[PDB]
Amino acid sequence: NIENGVAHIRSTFNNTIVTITDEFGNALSWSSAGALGFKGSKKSTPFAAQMASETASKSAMEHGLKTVEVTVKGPGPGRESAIRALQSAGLEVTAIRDVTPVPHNGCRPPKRRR
Amino acid sequence: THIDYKDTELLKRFISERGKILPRRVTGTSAKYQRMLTTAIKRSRHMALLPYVK
Amino acid sequence: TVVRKNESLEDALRRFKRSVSKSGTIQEVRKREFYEKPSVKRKKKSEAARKR
Amino acid sequence: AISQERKNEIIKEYRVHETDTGSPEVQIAVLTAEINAVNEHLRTHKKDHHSRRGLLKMVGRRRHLLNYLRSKDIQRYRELIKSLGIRR
Amino acid sequence: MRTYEVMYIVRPNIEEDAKKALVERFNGILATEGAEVLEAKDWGKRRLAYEINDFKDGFYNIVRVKSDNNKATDEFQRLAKISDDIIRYMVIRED
RNA sequence: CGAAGGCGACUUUCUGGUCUGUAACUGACGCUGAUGUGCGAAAGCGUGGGGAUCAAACAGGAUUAGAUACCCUGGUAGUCCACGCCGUAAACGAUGAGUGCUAAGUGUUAGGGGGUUUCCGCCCCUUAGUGCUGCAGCUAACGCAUUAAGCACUCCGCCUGG
Repeated sequence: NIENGVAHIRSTFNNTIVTITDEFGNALSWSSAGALGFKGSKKSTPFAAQMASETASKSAMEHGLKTVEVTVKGPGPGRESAIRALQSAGLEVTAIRDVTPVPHNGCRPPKRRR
Repeated sequence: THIDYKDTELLKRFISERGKILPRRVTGTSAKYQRMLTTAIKRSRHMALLPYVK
Repeated sequence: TVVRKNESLEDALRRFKRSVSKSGTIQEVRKREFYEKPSVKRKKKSEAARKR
Repeated sequence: AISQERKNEIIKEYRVHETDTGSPEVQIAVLTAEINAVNEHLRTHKKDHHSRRGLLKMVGRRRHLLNYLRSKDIQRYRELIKSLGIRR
Repeated sequence: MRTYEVMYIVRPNIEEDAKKALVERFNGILATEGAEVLEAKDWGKRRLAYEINDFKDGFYNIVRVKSDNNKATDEFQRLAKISDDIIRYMVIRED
């Protein structure tokens, strides 16, 4: 089980959740990013993806996987403070992938915020 | 002459390396030179020789 | 899609933020937030480009 | 819309003299069969409205040749009215 | 009169002859019926760039047609999704 | 590119039409354009895919001194498209359409012209244009000045206090 996997996050503008999994997704543990008492304008922190990143990473305890190769699929304030700060656990982050959804003009997008 | 969409070798120096097409301004060609090269790109990109994204 | 190894994480963070920089990926999901009308999408295509 | 050999086919059978392209009769089978082309070709595409005035604006370009056929020589106009089928 | 040059692929886990006997059904479409076919560019091992039919290879097949009718490509266009061996086509024309 | 409303992943079908060049030919075969015929943006009258997203109307939470307002979503037709239109926009280049003539420079789109050549690139003639600066003339001035509101001709239409 150990030494391989994907630290599958999707770092949104609020509540960048972290789900560690394998290289074929099975989600050994995940972490809700509001687990540090972040409720309103608070999960958009560096620290929502610093310690709640390792509230499932340091508390993995199931595979003991060490090579993580974290993957991000969205923009957020805790994005650069997620891939750095999943390695706040010190879990040898190796291969970050910017495989984000880029639709070739996918649908009809919503309205401007006045 | 016209560039076919199988001579990628004199065509891939105009493409973007991570899936897209670089423009004509930074590539240094004319407009008909770009547009007939774009048909070679398009019939390579849409028809799986060049990809869209991976 | 860019793996940064044989180094520390700082230039890897400065690769990931640069791979974000040299991309129509984060700019595209910045482009695709809301709708601009085609009476005003050419205002972006002129005031940024016809002046360049 | 019209191919080169086909106009150069009708100059063999319907010209008034040698090198007589631009004749009144040399844009009648060129006109009305290309109508009959687009009459069936826009029967396929019911919204070929720009190709519709493509042949109608040259109806008058042939009609003004029929108009020019009056004043100079009228026996050529009795000839060319009775040559093919054109009303009025 | 018009020169149609379709570009299909086959399932690339094949041999040389049963590929050719498969496109012999296509030669009955895209080389007969007054086609006067100059060449048959049926390629071998290309790599399929994305995962169509989850394959490890890709065997590109450019076959020319030449008819003033355009039966052959659109016939095998109507055949393609129905059968389970053919995947692509890309016809082209030039004059 | 399209007259205009407009036109955008493409591969193909049927085409429109643009343009250059050689200019072969008919011997002005033209322009306006009342009538008439079309298109006609969006929304609205309705059908079938539509309610995935968006979203009038409606809803919820609080803010705020004030709500359900600026904040937010859920969400109805309407949306998307095809099937009928209505005949309306700042549909404005706020300049009707065809022809002669008077300072320039400057890019750029297509075709023809080349000099060196280039390892496909430098310089330059021309056409049609796409643009940007800029005389004389102009107006009340703005600003226009070869993609005239300058100097002339022809036609239609419109106007003469609010």
